[PDB]
Amino acid sequence: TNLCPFDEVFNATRFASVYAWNRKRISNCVADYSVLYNSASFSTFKCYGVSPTKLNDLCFTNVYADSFVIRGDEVRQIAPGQTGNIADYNYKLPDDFTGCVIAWNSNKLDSKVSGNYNYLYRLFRKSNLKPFERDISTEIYQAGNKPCNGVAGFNCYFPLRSYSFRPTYGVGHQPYRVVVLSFELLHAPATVCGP
Amino acid sequence: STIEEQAKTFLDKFNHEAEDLFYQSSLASWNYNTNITEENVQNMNNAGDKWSAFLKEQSTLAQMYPLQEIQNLTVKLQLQALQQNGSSVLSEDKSKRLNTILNTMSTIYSTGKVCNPDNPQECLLLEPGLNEIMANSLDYNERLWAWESWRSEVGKQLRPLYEEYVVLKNEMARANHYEDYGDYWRGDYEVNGVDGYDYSRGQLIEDVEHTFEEIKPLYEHLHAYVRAKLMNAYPSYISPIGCLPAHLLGDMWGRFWTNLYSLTVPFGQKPNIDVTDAMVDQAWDAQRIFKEAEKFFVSVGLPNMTQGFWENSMLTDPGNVQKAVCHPTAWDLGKGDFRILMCTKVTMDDFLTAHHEMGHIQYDMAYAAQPFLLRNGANEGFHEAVGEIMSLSAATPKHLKSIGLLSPDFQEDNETEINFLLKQALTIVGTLPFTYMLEKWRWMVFKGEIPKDQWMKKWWEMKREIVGVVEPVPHDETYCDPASLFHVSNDYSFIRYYTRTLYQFQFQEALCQAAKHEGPLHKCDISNSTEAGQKLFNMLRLGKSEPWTLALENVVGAKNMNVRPLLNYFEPLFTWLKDQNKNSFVGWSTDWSPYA
Ligand SMILES: *[C@@H]1O[C@H](CO)[C@@H](O[C@@H]2O[C@H](CO)[C@@H](O)[C@H](O)[C@H]2NC(C)=O)[C@H](O)[C@H]1NC(C)=O
Ligand SMILES: *[C@@H]1O[C@H](CO)[C@@H](O)[C@H](O)[C@H]1NC(C)=O
Ligand SMILES: *[C@@H]1O[C@H](CO)[C@@H](O)[C@H](O)[C@H]1NC(C)=O
Ligand SMILES: *[C@@H]1O[C@H](CO)[C@@H](O)[C@H](O)[C@H]1NC(C)=O
Ligand SMILES: *[C@@H]1O[C@H](CO)[C@@H](O)[C@H](O)[C@H]1NC(C)=O
Ligand SMILES: *[C@@H]1O[C@H](CO)[C@@H](O)[C@H](O)[C@H]1NC(C)=O
Repeated sequence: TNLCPFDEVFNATRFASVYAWNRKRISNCVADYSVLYNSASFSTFKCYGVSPTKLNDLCFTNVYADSFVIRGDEVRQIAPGQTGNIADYNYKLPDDFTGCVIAWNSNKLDSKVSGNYNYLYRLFRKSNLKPFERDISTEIYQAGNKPCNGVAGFNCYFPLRSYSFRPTYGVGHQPYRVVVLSFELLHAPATVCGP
Repeated sequence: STIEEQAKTFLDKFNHEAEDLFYQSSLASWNYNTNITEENVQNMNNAGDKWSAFLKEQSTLAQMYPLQEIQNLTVKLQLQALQQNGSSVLSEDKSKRLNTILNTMSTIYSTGKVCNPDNPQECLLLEPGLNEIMANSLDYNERLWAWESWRSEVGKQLRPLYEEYVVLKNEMARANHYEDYGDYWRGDYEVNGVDGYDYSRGQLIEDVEHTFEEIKPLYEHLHAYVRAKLMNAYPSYISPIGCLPAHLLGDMWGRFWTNLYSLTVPFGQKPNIDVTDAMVDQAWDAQRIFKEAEKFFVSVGLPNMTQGFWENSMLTDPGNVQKAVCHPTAWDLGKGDFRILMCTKVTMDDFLTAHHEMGHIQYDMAYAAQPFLLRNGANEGFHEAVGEIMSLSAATPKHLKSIGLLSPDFQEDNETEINFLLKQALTIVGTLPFTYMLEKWRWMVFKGEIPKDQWMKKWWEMKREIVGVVEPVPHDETYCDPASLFHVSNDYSFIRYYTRTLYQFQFQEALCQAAKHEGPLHKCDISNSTEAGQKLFNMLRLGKSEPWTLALENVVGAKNMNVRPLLNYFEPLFTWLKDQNKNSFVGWSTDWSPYA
């Protein structure tokens, strides 16, 4: 009876930026889907293609946990068939996604009076991201017709920007921690079932 | 990529970077205005410096995007505001003069000294000096002492400076290619590039003149009634076919006729409605005022206040040693931070001001989805005409019964409607000619039809024929009388107080039409009405994304400013006034003078 490392995921001391979202691989363990449905401390808990209860007894090959931190108004963009900055340049989901999305407020941790500048996101990119792709490049975005030479200037911008969370902001501008759980079903013994 | 989508990329960076620096300036100002201290003046200065530097730097860089190669209206609107230089077109030699002139004018207006003759002992200045003197007094000589003391010193010390203030502010506006400084002011109302909704700068003048021609009868009857009741307070010195002397009209300049109510009461022995006693008798605190102003907007159509508004807003005076500047304001700090700073007692004026200040907040939450540069009212009169029709419905003797403050057996006599209508006419109908005349004077001075030596001559001839006010003592070409007012010394526009007045009555009749109200318009109440709230929100949500003509048409169904709803509001009073003036002369002869 090996319990899956859900505490290391939901209870991590520090999370990651959106353009560098964290991926954890869960396999060969017993998963307890009882501290997630029962816990009425989650602001958003939505599953696509799988019923939360009842279907919590089906075997899967591999499980993936993707963790990051966004702002309140952007949580709606973590869903299939959605457009925006986060969905197109930061984190993209496939149309046929099968998994769950969980998001909860983290104002008391990720906000500071002087401003939390440790969190970043991408504003400019040449083209949209393919599903489950991560881009941590820092080349200057060349919007004009002159070479940027890796230095910012007229029609040349640094692609990364900071959220700057503060305690007195509104609900839509407060930080939200997001964890997305994906289930893999392949031609494998699928040693991850859970009671 | 072409120019348009490059400007679109530039504006994304600008909007991301501007919202961060605007929050620190607003919060630093809030800290000062809520807690005055020596060290809380440096943070405000630093934030204001950073914001101004960023704005200037980004305005310099945004002038390499020609407008002629752009077809989308939204990006054009966002670029026009940012591209405008302002006063930087002036040479640095001509830029060290104008700010110095303005600061000297502000200081000399603030630091006044009125001392009675042959007695250098006591001097009372403007606040709370001559303002209190010219608020409650019935002596001709005392009232004709403060009116000439202010114009003798300040005017004679602002005439030489103002003459320069005109010549520079025109040339700047001539470098910005606008014909002069008056047309620069009138450019606020300009709409271009929309078929059927365009509006030129010069058309505002004609639209203003036409409206004033349909208010003359009511103002003449009010003027005649006030003149008839001012011959008894002062047994003489007033002629029955003449102009009212300037020093007998409530406040100093004659901007409001409110303080003449004690002398002009339609039906005495019948007191007005006041619910201060009811509040103070059954334990009304400072929050219940702000808890019932919420249930009004919530009742009609609108969302409730945020949690941060109930914990980050100063709603009651702090007292003790900590100092707070009391002035009712409504702050939009950005990032969903709305708060109100006002110290409130338990009275009726505070109750009605609460609705005003909450309407201001409720207009701000609607256009928070627009880009940074398009978050404001449609023009300079839409934002104080929306927060003011909410005080029109929170004072009727039907809303008050429904909340438990006006006795549930109260009767509505028609000898009290006239008393409430004159209180409301001494403030609305008795200030429009003054605003019109002052702005027309400024327009002619800026254009050039008024030569420098016939300045004070034309002032006291438009006082004769437009307002009906005569010199108590004649003035030569050494004073600057308009400079004695606050908005003339300090550079401000003054037409926004006219159009707003005409807007607030166009809105109400529209909303009261959606509430199926029956009876007089002044007895209307938009409560529990889900049809008026949606119509109001369908104008509140836009901001500056669309021309003010379209936003106005969204609510009232007309593309232009109109005066008929204002005349509908004041109808019974008109009949009463016309009936009670069968033995007087309506109008004033422009020959009679107190000094002969
Ligand atoms: C994260 O850590 C907490 C504390 O160690 C775990 O315990 C729960 O904490 C929540 C409040 O944060 C309580 O409402 C629950 O009753 C606690 N449960 C138990 C069994 O103590 C919490 O379970 C951890 N998170 C996860 C996903 O395991
Ligand atoms: C007001 O400002 C002073 C700064 O000298 C500070 O010590 C004090 O705590 C402040 N009070 C409040 C109520 O913010
Ligand atoms: C103008 O730009 C805005 C912002 O990109 C866009 O939403 C709008 O559709 C554009 N106008 C037209 C007519 O497409
Ligand atoms: C406003 O109303 C919503 C529901 O419409 C409610 O959840 C919220 O608590 C209310 N806010 C306040 C301050 O009462
Ligand atoms: C609106 O509804 C409330 C609900 O109690 C009621 O008290 C109030 O009188 C209503 N307003 C009007 C104008 O009737
Ligand atoms: C008030 O109504 C009564 C009854 O119709 C009428 O006689 C009286 O003249 C009215 N008062 C005024 C000021 O019109």
